[PDB]
Amino acid sequence: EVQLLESGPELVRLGASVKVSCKASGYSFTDYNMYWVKQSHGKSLEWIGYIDPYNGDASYNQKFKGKATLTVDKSSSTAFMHLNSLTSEDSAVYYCARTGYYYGRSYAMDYWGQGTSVTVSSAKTAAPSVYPLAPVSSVTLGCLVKGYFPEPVTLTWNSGSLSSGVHTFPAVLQSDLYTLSSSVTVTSSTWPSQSITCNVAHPASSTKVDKKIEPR
Amino acid sequence: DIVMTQAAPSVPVTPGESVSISCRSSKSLLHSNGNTYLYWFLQRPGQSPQLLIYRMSNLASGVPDRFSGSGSGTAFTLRISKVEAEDVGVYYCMQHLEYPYTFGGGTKLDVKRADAAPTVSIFPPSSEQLTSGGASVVCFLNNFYPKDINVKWKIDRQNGVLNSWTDQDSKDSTYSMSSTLTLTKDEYERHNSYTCEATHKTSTSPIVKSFNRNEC
Repeated sequence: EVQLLESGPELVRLGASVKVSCKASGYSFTDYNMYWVKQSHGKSLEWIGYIDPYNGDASYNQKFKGKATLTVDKSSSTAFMHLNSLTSEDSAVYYCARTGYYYGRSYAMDYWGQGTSVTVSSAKTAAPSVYPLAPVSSVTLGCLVKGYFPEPVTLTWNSGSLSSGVHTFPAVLQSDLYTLSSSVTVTSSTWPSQSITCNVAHPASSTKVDKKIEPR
Repeated sequence: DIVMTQAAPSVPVTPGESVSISCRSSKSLLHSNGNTYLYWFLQRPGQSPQLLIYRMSNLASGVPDRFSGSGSGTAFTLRISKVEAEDVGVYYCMQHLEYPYTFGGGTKLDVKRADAAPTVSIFPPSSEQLTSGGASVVCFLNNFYPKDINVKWKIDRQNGVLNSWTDQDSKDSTYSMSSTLTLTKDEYERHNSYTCEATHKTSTSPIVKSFNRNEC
């Protein structure tokens, strides 16, 4: 199975630069061109350019000419994308993706990495404050992750064991700060007869905390 | 630049029936070598894009037989026969003929399941949040269909509301929304009742979930 593993999320100051990486496995890295794609928050897709890991020649999109630079490391089977002088319009998700080539024909972007979210902002990393959401047949519980920056944050309930009946909602901004929300639904005979907490981890601020849902 | 156009932004489809996603290009994608360099990609919710069809009519590895690709030189069609619940996502077309490579706007596929009423649960602000000032009133509306639904906040109708939707679920084809009334400790403790009115197509009168500040 072909695997493309990309760099983690990044927070970059305005005007600064970032270098995202894409480590390939499951095939000979130098045999195929690595494409790069920008996806904006409106989920629209743009082709940035590609790099031939062998000779190292790279073709670029005219719009991203001068902003993107593609390189490669054969010793670690990794493609890299450098983006300089970043602005708010550069805040997006960037994908790398292999393009197959067999017997004279091409297979464009046949396998994609998980993507790398880039955030361009002057704001500083703020730690989240998590709050247990207790209620006032089946009872729903909640966990509120409010006031953190930047994305992302991981959320589980019983250390990942309780996965079914969970709705973890996308983060939304409010005055330059993210708010995350999640709700778990279980039978009335399970709570509060059985304990259930909330595992929230914010790596950018290095914060991992647990909040048991307590009755009011 | 070649401009790819997908006119329909969304197509409502009941499971078991066929769908056609259209894509037109500003120029013929027919190459002298006989192939047509049109590409279909799929992006499932929360996932990376995946190759669906390469060069107009060829299915990528593992792609269900239900999918097929056709077209002339300008007009192209992705026929998805017998839609399943896991076909939900955005379908993009892409031309691979000329530089720079360009993508369509994308067509969101929504599965038309049986209408489901929202399960509403309201949650008073946690004690931990009131201690540090500020009070968030959280309201969940889970597993409903269609997506169209209005959420109203009656205190004694105000603003400062932060809404968030999940994508259509891959399994049960439903939607979920998390509405959060963000208030201050001084504004919260000044008023008493807090209701979460929800108006949906599957509803006589709206669904109401409420509480009062000093009752429990």
